[PDB]
Amino acid sequence: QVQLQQSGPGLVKPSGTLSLTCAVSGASISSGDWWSWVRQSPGRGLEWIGGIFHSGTTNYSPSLKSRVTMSVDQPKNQFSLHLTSVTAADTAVYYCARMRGIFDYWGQGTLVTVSSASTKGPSVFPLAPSSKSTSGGTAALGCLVKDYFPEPVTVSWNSGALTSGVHTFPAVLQSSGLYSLSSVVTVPSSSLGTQTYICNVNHKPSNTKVDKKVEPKSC
Amino acid sequence: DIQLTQSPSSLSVSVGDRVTITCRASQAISNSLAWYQQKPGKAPKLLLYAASTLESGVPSRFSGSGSGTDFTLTISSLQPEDFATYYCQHYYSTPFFGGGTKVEIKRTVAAPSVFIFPPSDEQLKSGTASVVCLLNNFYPREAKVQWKVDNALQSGNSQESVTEQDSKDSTYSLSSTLTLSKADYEKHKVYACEVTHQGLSSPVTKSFNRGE
Amino acid sequence: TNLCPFGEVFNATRFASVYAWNRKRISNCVADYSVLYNSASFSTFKCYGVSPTKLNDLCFTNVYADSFVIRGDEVRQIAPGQTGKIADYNYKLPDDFTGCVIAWNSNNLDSKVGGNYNYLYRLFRKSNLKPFERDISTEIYQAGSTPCNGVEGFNCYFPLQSYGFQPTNGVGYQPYRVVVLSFELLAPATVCGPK
Ligand SMILES: *[C@@H]1O[C@H](CO[C@@H]2O[C@@H](C)[C@@H](O)[C@@H](O)[C@@H]2O)[C@@H](O[C@@H]2O[C@H](CO)[C@@H](O)[C@H](O)[C@H]2NC(C)=O)[C@H](O)[C@H]1NC(C)=O
Ligand SMILES: [Cl-]
Repeated sequence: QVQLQQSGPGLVKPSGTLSLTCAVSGASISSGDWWSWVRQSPGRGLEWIGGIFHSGTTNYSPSLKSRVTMSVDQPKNQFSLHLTSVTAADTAVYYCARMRGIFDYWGQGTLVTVSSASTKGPSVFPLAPSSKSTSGGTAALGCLVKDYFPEPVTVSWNSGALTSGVHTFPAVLQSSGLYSLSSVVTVPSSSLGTQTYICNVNHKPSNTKVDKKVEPKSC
Repeated sequence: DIQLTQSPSSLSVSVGDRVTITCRASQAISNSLAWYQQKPGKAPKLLLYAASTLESGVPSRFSGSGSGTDFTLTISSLQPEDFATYYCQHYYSTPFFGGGTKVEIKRTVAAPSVFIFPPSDEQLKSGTASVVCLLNNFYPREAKVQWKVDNALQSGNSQESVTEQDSKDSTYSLSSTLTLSKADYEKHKVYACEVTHQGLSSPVTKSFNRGE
Repeated sequence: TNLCPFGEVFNATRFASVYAWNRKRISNCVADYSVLYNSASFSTFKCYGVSPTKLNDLCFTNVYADSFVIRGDEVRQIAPGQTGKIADYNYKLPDDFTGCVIAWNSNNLDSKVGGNYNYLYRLFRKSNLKPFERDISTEIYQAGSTPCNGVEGFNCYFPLQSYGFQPTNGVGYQPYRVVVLSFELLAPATVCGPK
């Protein structure tokens, strides 16, 4: 498959410039394709921003043209988006895409937050299980990932080996203006004192990588 | 510009049901029409283009029809993993995406399993106390959580988050987090989350007692 | 007098792009289908209107062997009644198809470290292909209201796109070589099985 790898910072102050780069693998920039960007914010749905042909010809959404610049780098096989004088309305998940009528391949997306607030890494706290109870019972444990900015954090369990029964909740903004979220998993009550449970938290904006062991709590 | 609108904007259907989604163009666009599936937290995925041509690897339950201004996406038999928002998009002129049709899955009532988590010693050392109430694997989405501290109703200090519908059993989960300063936490003993849900005969309470 | 030349079809060093799929007419020879049906190389050997082993005991007026490369998840498109971009725009089998679809994974021959590659497919067409029709044109595709007049631009697209065969691709995205044998009874049988 064609892979589009996105990079660039997700936090931009109002009036600043959003800059994103898309690295293409499995396809060459020198093609009859339009290397394109599409954004998504609640209520607005998907919004085409524009596309650029490898020759440099551009086609931009007229509502955004004055603020949008795109570029291509054939030797590096990449292309870029620059959006100037950003406002809160530009907060969105930004996707790069290969377009030829259809958008057949998409990048992973980059969440862009337009905000004056500063970056902060999370604290990670155990959500201890307390039903080391009757066998055949199911216990719940987790990790509280608290006080970070901006989104996103990612959470895994046991470096990815534990997937079933995991719920990582959407981040919510606390009264302080910082995000918090919990990730929980239900496991057999039996395995509690033997099985090790570790949540792996990553907050790239702050270069925070934390591993937390979650073990039962007792008197 | 040529615009597109979708109908309905959201529907809730049972597993195995036939799903019909309409896309209408403000002007004729021949068959230059594609459909996309977008699952939560992921990029849109191309299903169909030229109105009826399936993209490689797309499951056979998806199909499309239409020409001119009236287009239809069909899911012949909805599977649980098909929870997503479906978008049409034309390439007849300036690319334009329709508003999306959110497809949710209707299933049987399931009451939440309720768990409560005390603040960790590490967090108390840092000056705050968070109490987390978990409502696990329930349906439907509607649920109410109320916090009581020393049998006194709380307001203004709790936050709620809901997962998206589970891709396998179509249930939801919900967290409600009560957060106090360590000083305020130490003034009280009973921390209780009261859960109201359709699958329960009456509200269910789980509680934690500081210092027990 | 002689055995049919399936070897040069199945063991060719190079295979065609699917939009330009190759056809070899098999005529005036005895077809030994045993080398094929009793091969272990093929991951697909799907036959329509005939049991694969009664082939060596039947006669046909004309046999064709069509060959090309597609992706692994596209092999299912090489069948009657399919509706994907391969069936619509590249290679189309008829409802009354009689023959066998044979395919095998060719990742070791048809993928290379870089992406950008030489196997192509047709992305757009004004109409779907008739069964066994071939389109090798490169006319600019008019997706909008104004004629392109030979000029590439927005809503005026080059119709061929490359597959991106990389060795690290998942199996559904790896190249597969496909041979479609089609057997017609129209006239005197010049291709017969050895029984
Ligand atoms: C396509 O070729 C394979 C491999 O042929 C072998 O390698 C060649 C380069 C040459 O050295 C041949 O002599 C070899 O046979 C054929 O598969 C072989 O077929 C023979 C049948 O005569 C069988 O005895 C071998 O075991 C087979 N070997 C393998 C690895 O499958 C195959 O028959 C050829 N395809 C057609 C349609 O003729
Ligand atoms: Cl024919």
